[PDB]
Amino acid sequence: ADTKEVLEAREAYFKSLGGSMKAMTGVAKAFDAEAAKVEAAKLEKILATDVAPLFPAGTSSTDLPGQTEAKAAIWANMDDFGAKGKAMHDAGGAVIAAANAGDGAAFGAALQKLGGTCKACHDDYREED
Ligand code: HEM
Ligand SMILES: [Zn+2]
Ligand SMILES: [Zn+2]
Ligand SMILES: [Zn+2]
Ligand SMILES: [Zn+2]
Ligand SMILES: [Zn+2]
Ligand SMILES: [Zn+2]
Repeated sequence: ADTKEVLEAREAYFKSLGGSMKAMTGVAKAFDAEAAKVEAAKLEKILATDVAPLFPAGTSSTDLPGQTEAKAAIWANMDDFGAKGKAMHDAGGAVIAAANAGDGAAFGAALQKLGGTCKACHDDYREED
């Protein structure tokens, strides 16, 4: 769809994930089941977003330099890109489950995994400007 709005939506989605990731890191080093649960609820809403519509062809950093960090490589590795997003969803579920179960150790560990899923995709698909 309209590059402007799709770029806006795409940026909103990832910024919210980044905020969520920051909040959860703070929670992990001084775990509290109540705080963990409010963060997991927020994450749960974010992951309910379908990102497919957010990456239409013609919106990479090559097409719109400076306007986005989405690498052209994404559109030639859609299956891989999709599998990496799926890994994030699965890791997110482990974090949420640990928050709901009030298990701090499981939360801390699930958090490491979630963080790894962000890096796995960023390493190949995000501009390291
Ligand atoms: C893991 C939960 C995760 C985090 C955290 C995260 C954050 C993040 C931010 C903050 C941005 C910057 C947004 C901005 O413009 O200000 C960003 C950008 C991209 N990401 Fe990411 N991201 C997380 C996970 C993943 C996963 C699993 C994927 C790929 C399957 C992914 C991809 C990207 C891409 C591409 C961008 C650039 C987007 C753009 O500039 O339009 N991220 N991410
Ligand atoms: Zn941005
Ligand atoms: Zn408490
Ligand atoms: Zn208490
Ligand atoms: Zn997703
Ligand atoms: Zn999911
Ligand atoms: Zn990263």
